[PDB]
Amino acid sequence: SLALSLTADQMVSALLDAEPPILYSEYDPTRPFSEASMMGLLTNLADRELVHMINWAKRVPGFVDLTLHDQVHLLECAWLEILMIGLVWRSMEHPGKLLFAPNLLLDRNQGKCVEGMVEIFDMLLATSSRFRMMNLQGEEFVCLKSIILLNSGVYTLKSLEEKDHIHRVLDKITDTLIHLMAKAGLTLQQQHQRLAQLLLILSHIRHMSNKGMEHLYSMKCKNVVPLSDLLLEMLDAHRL
Amino acid sequence: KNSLALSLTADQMVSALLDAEPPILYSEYDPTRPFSEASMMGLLTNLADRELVHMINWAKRVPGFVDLTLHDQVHLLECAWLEILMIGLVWRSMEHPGKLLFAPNLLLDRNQGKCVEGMVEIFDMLLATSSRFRMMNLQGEEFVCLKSIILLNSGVYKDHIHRVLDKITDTLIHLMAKAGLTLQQQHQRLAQLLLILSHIRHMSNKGMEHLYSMKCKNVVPLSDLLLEMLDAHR
Amino acid sequence: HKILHRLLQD
Amino acid sequence: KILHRLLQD
Repeated sequence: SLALSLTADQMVSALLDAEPPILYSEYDPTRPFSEASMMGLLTNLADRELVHMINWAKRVPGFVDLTLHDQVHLLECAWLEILMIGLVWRSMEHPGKLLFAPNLLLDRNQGKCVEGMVEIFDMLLATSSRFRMMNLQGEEFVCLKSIILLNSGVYTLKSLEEKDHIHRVLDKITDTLIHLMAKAGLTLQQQHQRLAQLLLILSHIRHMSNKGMEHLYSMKCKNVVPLSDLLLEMLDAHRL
Repeated sequence: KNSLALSLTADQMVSALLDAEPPILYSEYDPTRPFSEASMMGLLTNLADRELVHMINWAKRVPGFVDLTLHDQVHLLECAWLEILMIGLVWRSMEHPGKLLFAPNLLLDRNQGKCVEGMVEIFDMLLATSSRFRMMNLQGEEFVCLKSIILLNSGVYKDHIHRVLDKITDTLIHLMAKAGLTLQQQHQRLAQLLLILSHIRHMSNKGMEHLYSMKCKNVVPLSDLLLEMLDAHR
Repeated sequence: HKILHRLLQD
Repeated sequence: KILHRLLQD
């Protein structure tokens, strides 16, 4: 495996180089939007982001070492966590707002336009606020995103010591986080505290993803918000 | 007002947490292995209802928790209660691979789970978590630290909680250094344990969905306490 | 009024 | 299966 041979700096460089781009929405201020069509902007955006995420995942060290079945499973488990942590990252500098796209910046007032989204909105805002107070670094963010990809579906016969390989890569990403923090001049106590602070965020990201998946399944059944074939297949994986 | 939790030493934090532990409760002494969703879900919600009373009094004894307002205590417990039951379940299931020890007289295996719609999937997730804890040789002192982290973290969306959370991190590291681990093994193990908390969150959210579906099916009456704790998740 | 409110006061 | 095909391409 190439993943296990990388140094911490080579790991960060690889992850930084694999970053997907920030996409634009189809939002138009002159166009009236309904709750349905505003949510349409977000599901259309997420669909386009998913294509980039799939090709990003191939560049996460260790991910292509896995079978195709396992790669499918990890992305089916983690895709909304990964979209959401990216959303939170790019919203850091916009307190009280979510930057879905450079042309789509929404506050809580617009989050209440669609019913049932206010809570998820507020949770995303709280997570971004937490990143801002921690002064989360881009190098730490790309580490957290790869951990989500590898970790979120690892616990969902003989052959599969694939789980062992995933665990050794995750250990390497932990080493990489600690190296970043040591270079930031943190004391060892501060390094362990910050590492814990970052990993506990992942629990909240998991929570928000689960709640988002529930509302997404609801939006499908209402059959008013367009959902792409890929989104429907991703959503279907979380139901069976 | 300053909190006593921050002045505790690591060994005092560990002792406080061990002494706060609730007991391991029993199910009914009926010797019939349950298979129907009726008897199974009756036994499990009855057990959870009794465990919740002990959990609330355990939470009051977690350092820093009583420094919070009543409203914040309510919120954290409403957010975290099923995660806390589930991590307790997987802890006491460690020494029984392939089975879940809901109580010393209620050990269930995968075959009973597949007689209840939707149970097998959460069953297998719980078993995998138990197995992972077993293979990491998770210690009781580490377990009570993680359970307190869940209580304080899961609904934390506060400066006081974050300082208490940091103190618990200090305490986990202290235990691992006391157990002889190298510096690298310490942060690697700390990461491994905290990443399992993401899976415990996932199992709680899946279980909460199933408990609500069981509520609407009205298959067995639920306690008012269990219903309000469930209701808080909507 | 929640039961949890009462039990946390005991 | 779309995700399967995109991972294979």
